[PDB]
Amino acid sequence: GMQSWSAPAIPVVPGRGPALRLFDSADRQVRPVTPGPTATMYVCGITPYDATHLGHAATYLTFDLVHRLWLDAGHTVQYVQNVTDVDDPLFERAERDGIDWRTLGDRETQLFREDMAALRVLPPHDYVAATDAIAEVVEMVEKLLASGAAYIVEDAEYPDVYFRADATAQFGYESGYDRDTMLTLFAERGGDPDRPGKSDQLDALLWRAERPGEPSWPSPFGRGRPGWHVECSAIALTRIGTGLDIQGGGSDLIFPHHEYSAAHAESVTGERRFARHYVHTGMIGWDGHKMSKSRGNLVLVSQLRAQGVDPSAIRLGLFSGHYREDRFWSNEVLDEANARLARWRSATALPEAPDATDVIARVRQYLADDLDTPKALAALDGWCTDALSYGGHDTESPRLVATTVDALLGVDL
Ligand SMILES: N[C@@H](CS)C(=O)NS(=O)(=O)c1cccc(-c2cccs2)c1
Ligand SMILES: [Ca+2]
Ligand SMILES: [Zn+2]
Repeated sequence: GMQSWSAPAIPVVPGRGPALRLFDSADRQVRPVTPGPTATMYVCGITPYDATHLGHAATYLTFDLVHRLWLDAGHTVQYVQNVTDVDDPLFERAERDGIDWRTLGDRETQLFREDMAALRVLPPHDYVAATDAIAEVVEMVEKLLASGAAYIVEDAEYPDVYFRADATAQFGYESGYDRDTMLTLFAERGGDPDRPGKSDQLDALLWRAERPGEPSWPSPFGRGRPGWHVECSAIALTRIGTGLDIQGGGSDLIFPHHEYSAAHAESVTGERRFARHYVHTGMIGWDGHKMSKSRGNLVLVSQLRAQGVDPSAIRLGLFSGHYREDRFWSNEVLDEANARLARWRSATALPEAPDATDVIARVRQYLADDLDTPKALAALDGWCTDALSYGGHDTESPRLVATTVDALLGVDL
């Protein structure tokens, strides 16, 4: 659909380690990721404003690990990401910034492209803009109208189409929150608990009808725009199908977003489980709020690259913590990545070093354990201390360690 970014080289490392075990946010426990021969991943993409902040980075870098660890095990991978190129935050940024919303999003998607290519994240295989996915969303919203799972609000001028929360008996399994806590998040994450004519406070917009002053598209439900959640479950369903191994994104999406996407797809395919694994991750600004230009807490990787930070240092930086930990960027973390990058690059430049077959198996093992990069970086800190301090005799373990750090981690040594 849309052009993504370019793929870095992917060396193949001989051998295999343990199969991936990931934490599933839904079941609140670590279960094995058992994929098919074609392994499938959908990660919620960007809303094209605020370039690539470290929250975006931390997120797509984490699924890079899954992407890469899957490839090393021998799986072929179908990775679909999306762009929310029409969205209410986007319009608010456009109107404040005195710039057109489409011109904004196109330039911001371009900035994301370059930051991902700079960070050596493997591209998705289908890159789908939300505006390029109206037909799929209409075709879906038709099917939930037919099953009564959706309805049209009693508003002839603004005939919004809404999704019944109880359209599905298992609604709430992924998020796990009670109704009181679900309500108060809905209002803080771009939803309408006060919209008149609604059957349930927690029903989610499926098709927002034409408002004056707003872009829109024709449909059997009137003219207007799609809703957020149905966008992603539509693209996910049509490009992959009922057997989705991983659904991932930033942490805010545990609810509403991912809860409702699953609810939509399950209500139309009859499936009980939309995704075998729900995976969430994220960075926060210095203030404990999500990063945004509005808050004055935005750090762009573009600004770090300008500050002269190696893109690999950004990887080691963010990987120094576990992905379900409370990651925070700082000059402290930047220096540990810079020292760690220096230390690793000198060991891999040695003429001969001790055998590495072991430390490769320890790294393959730590990553398969819910992506345990803290313990995987330390095993490499140790193979480096032994090599620099004491030396070895494999004239091949330098290059082998370099190229396995590249394949599995994306770090360029
Ligand atoms: N377009 C939607 C998804 S359909 C969206 O959420 N877009 S986004 O640009 O807000 C975004 C994307 C990826 C990660 C994060 C964050 C992770 C942790 C903190 S923020 C934020
Ligand atoms: Ca659950
Ligand atoms: Zn999404």
